[PDB]
Amino acid sequence: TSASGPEHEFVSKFLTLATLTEPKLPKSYTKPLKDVTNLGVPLPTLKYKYKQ
Amino acid sequence: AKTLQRFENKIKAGDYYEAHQTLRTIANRYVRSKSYEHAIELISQGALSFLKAKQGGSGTDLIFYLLEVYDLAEVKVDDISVARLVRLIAELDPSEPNLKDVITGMNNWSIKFSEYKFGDPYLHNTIGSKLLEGDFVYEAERYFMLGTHDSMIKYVDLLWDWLCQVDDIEDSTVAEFFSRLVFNYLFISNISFAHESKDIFLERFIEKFHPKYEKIDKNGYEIVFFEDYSDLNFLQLLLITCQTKDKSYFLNLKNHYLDFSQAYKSELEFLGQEYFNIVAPKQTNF
Ligand code: PRO
Repeated sequence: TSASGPEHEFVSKFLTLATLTEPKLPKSYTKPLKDVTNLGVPLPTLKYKYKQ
Repeated sequence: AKTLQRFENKIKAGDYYEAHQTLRTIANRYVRSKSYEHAIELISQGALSFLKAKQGGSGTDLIFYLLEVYDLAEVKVDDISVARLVRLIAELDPSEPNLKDVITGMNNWSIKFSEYKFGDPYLHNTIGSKLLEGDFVYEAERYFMLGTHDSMIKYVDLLWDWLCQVDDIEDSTVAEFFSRLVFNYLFISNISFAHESKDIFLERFIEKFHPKYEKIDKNGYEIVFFEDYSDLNFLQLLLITCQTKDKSYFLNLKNHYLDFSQAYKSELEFLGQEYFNIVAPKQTNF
């Protein structure tokens, strides 16, 4: 419905602009794990305790 | 073959010190005369039956002995090398007090004797699973992240099961889990895993929570547009943006979602560096 029209329009337009030509890296792109030098930035801890 | 029997006799009898001591002095003799394959088979088999017999201390000691010989004999990381370690990891009690030491030992050998900075991926797949059995969730995550395609499956399951355990779910709750797949796979530049795990995860989310959504498709790319999960839209767009390596799209995206830009400040600064060569630091919006 039209309560989220603004964000729908924005997402749709952004997707069109982003895919006017084939993106530099294809979906199937994988950096060989041999070449991975670092692991980026630490992600936050989750609030939730973990069980099973 | 013959002293393997004398050994597993001493193990059925519960003579653990004799079994251990005898095997070690016999293993020493093989190492001494440079018969490394013999020492490797004896030591690993020995480790296995201590672990099967719930003798963590002696089996663990023999795993370290194996790794010492692996290092001595300059045993390269290959399928046979790794399978010996995988077979052993299987029999390790998740509770073993030195589990993490053993894991680090194995991984460190795989770093030294391969071209992986962080260790063999196939080995990581098994280590990951063990760690998860011990509820070492954050360690499992890392090893899966650095694992194989199977690891990616296991990782999604890890995250999905965890989200389902959460008693009071929320709009920001789903993103806390989903963002982890997008970020981690973007960090190691596995776009393929990023896409594939996003698809598994979002499908399961749709089938369980029945959110309001519509699939937007343009030139073979798809965003699942959620009416009530802005975070989820942003995260999907982020992945495609990184693929384009276009700074202006990256900027546009951030300018539209000011809050998410603040929430993912350090992640986004790194992605800006990795995918867009942005040298300028993040100017803090607040
Ligand atoms: O370790 C080696 O290389 C030899 C071959 C079988 C066992 N001893």
